[PDB]
Amino acid sequence: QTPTGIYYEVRGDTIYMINVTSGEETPIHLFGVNWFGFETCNHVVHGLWKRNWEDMLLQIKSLGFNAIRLPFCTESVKPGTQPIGIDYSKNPDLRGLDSLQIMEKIIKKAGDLGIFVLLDYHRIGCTHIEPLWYTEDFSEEDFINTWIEVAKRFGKYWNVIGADLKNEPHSVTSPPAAYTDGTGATWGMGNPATDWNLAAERIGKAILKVAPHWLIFVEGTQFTNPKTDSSYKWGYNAWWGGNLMAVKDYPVNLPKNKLVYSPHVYGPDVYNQPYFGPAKGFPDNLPDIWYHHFGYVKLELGYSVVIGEFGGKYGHGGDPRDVIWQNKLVDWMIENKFCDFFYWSWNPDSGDTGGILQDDWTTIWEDKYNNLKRLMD
Repeated sequence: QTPTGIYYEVRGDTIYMINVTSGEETPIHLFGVNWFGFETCNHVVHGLWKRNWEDMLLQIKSLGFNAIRLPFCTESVKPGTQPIGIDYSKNPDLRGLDSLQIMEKIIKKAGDLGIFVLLDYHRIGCTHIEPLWYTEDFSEEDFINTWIEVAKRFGKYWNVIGADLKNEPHSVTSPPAAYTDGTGATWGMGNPATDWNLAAERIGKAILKVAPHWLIFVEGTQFTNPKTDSSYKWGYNAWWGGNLMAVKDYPVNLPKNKLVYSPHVYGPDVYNQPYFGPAKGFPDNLPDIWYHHFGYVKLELGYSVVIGEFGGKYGHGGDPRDVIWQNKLVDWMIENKFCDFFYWSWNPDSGDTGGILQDDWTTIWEDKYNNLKRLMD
């Protein structure tokens, strides 16, 4: 049942941590941030050219976060891959460590701070988010075998809560071709080769065999199937990893107590959606849009829903509407008890969103953080 003595499960729409020996159960909330870099060709979380890695973890904790989503790529979790771009004067205890060793060191230190870790298979290779969980040179079997290896190793760390199976399933063409051309993810189309709802079951089953105590986080797609997507006026305008409209009629076939749906959602800094125009009702139109794309998965169906990525520049060198957008989203999350989330990102080096840290990798954006802090109390 568990190699750590700790077992994670969902009961209703809440995540619990169970100590299997004592029988003690505690509901947990995830007040999270994404710290990315292991999925990039740096092969290590970013910022270690400017900061000490432990200081970073301490700072994250000091802000009241208790969870980190950690993107990785295939090579970052294999022995022998060397990190690039670390200032070893500020990080002397990382000298001579490969990427995998640094990942273990970070997760252990997070655990010491009571910080939960969600592992996110973010890129197959270190360059770009593929739309599917396989490529020409890298098969679904390869992808699954990588998850198995990761689950066996990291399943031993008590604070690792589970697996975000694939970052942002999406499409690289427009409907109608996106549903049939084999280049992008679908949901409820019926073809198990492209249907993310079916692949997630296959990948999830394999992971739970070796890490039965983990949770399986399943993101949305961009498009699902034409019947579902056409059933709503903004059906073709969901984010990558953000379309959960097909969950109702095409649920992922995995145990209810292990499954967490994990939509991504973004504001005008990422894309100028038509619905961000005051002409189309911005921002009072937003709750119904969020509700349709993903919110109903919790509010109507009662699944656990954890927002896996959301963020924006909050008016710092971006679209000023982003301030209104992030405020409205936080208001809505509070009102509707979406208490579990991972903000994108801790890193400032995200082109279209910036992060919680400013470009100096040291000082935070006080206003952006103050808004976020409302979710943590």
